Amino acid sequence: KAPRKQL
Amino acid sequence: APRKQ
Amino acid sequence: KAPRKQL
Amino acid sequence: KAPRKQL
Amino acid sequence: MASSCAVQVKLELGHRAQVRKKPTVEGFTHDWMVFVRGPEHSNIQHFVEKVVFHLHESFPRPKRVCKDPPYKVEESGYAGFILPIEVYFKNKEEPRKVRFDYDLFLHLEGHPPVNHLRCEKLTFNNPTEDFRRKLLKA
Amino acid sequence: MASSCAVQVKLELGHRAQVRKKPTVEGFTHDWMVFVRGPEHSNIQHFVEKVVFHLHESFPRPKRVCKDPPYKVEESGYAGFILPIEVYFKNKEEPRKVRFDYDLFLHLEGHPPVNHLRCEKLTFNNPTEDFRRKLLKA
Amino acid sequence: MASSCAVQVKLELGHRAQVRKKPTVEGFTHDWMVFVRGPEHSNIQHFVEKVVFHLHESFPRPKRVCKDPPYKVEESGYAGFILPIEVYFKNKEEPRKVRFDYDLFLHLEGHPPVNHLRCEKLTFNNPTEDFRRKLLKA
Amino acid sequence: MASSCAVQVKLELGHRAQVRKKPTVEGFTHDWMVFVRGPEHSNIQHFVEKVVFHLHESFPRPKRVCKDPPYKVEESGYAGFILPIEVYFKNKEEPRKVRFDYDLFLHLEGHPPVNHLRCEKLTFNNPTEDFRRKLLKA
Ligand SMILES: [Cu+2]
Ligand SMILES: [Cu+2]
Ligand SMILES: [Cu+2]
Repeated sequence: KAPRKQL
Repeated sequence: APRKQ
Repeated sequence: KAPRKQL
Repeated sequence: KAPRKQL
Repeated sequence: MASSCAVQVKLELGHRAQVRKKPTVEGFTHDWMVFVRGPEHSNIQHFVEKVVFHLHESFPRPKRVCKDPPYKVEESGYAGFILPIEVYFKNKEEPRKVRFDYDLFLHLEGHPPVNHLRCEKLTFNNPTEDFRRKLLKA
Repeated sequence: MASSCAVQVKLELGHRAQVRKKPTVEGFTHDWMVFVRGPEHSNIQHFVEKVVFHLHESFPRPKRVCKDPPYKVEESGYAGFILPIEVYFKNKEEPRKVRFDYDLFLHLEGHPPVNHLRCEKLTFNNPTEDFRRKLLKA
Repeated sequence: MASSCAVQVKLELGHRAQVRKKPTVEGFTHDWMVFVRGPEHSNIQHFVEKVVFHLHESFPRPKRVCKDPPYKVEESGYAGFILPIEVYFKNKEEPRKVRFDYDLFLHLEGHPPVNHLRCEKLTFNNPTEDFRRKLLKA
Repeated sequence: MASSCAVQVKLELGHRAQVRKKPTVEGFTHDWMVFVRGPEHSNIQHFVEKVVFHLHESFPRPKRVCKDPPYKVEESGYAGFILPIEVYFKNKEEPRKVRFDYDLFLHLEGHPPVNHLRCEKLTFNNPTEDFRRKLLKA
């Protein structure tokens, strides 16, 4: 997407 | 020394 | 208007 | 280590 | 952004406090005068709209407003107190005013008179160029 | 006065240094590229007149001049060196330029390529009004 | 007091993030490295005791601790995240640490690799002169 | 770099100018006192070696030197003048001295007495370990 991690 | 305060 | 010497 | 331009 | 203008001006708040020769009709022991001024020579008139002195409730018209220099109030009293002072700028954005809580303190009888000076720095972050022009004319 | 504008702009100095697959015939081993730009995609072109890269004497036309973005130099070489960079402003008053001694260093053939970044903050004290809006457009 | 020292040190936070030519056996698309360093020719080891990188939960040993320079972490992954970095100081007084929320972002395949630099200014007010010398040794 | 200590001390420059009636043998209408001290009664004796008041040429020994506290000059005169004050510090390094152009003004009879105060801030960039130990004790 850039993709990001879950928080 | 006097203060009203 | 006052006594100020001067340089 | 690494090459340089001499001055 | 990211770029930034930071305009700094200097202000001076202070007060005198003498004992009279003899107390008033109401038996006021002291004479005092508090002020807000620029440093020599300046002229804060360019960016300052009005200064508001908040005297104690025991004063008639305790809210004294000076919108032209000199920014001062002359009075007689018996005691000292905390005096909130508000400086309003010729500004259309925040901050439109700054508040100082000035300690207008008195000294006792048989003691030297009062002459206190308190210097304050003001920092405006990215002001408009019109207000900046005012701040820089000071 | 006492009043002052302190405008701060940000600059990025950096360079890439890759080892060629096959050396050039002239014999050069590396390919590098050195640049000057604003961080986070700032258009420094607003206040930057031109950027001048001073290469080593070994290079033909060692004085490279970019007066339009991107402000960068691409070459091929065999060694690293100190590369004086000069950034000229749309100033009219001192300082008209700023100089950095940039270390254009190279890595060895068995080591990973160079991707170096260097940050520089510029501070202009009491600039003119026209130069200010240029600085703040970045 | 009235007197005060403000000791200023420069810190640099940055990260490189490259797409792998072929993903790892676990399916990781990216190669990245994150670091904390000082500017140019300055050793921050003089006043830095340790640097702690707090990786995302997915990473094993998410709490990585660097005791000596270089203060870096190199890993492989599939996504970016917020990486809390704590820089511990060699003083016995407050503050012994500073915290930054570093944005360790990646770029997609078919985009240029990531090379990001972020500079941070640290201001220590009235430190002990023992701790102060280390700050100045950098 | 950095490597940056900025040490700040505050000074208070002021003067009283009391009118005297009747005038003296020599025709001195007034008698005044000018001084240099630290705010909130801080012992500037620690970082100040001596203060030198430069009176007008009319005075005998125009160059007046206070090497011990208080740093004051009491005298009688007929006129006001710009009074150069030089503050010498207990440093072995530049700057060895600071100079202010103090305005010693007087009011006529029928106008309130003089009790003037002036703020001056001094910033020393990167002092030695010695001297700094004095400035903060001041
Ligand atoms: Cu990006
Ligand atoms: Cu006092
Ligand atoms: Cu006055």
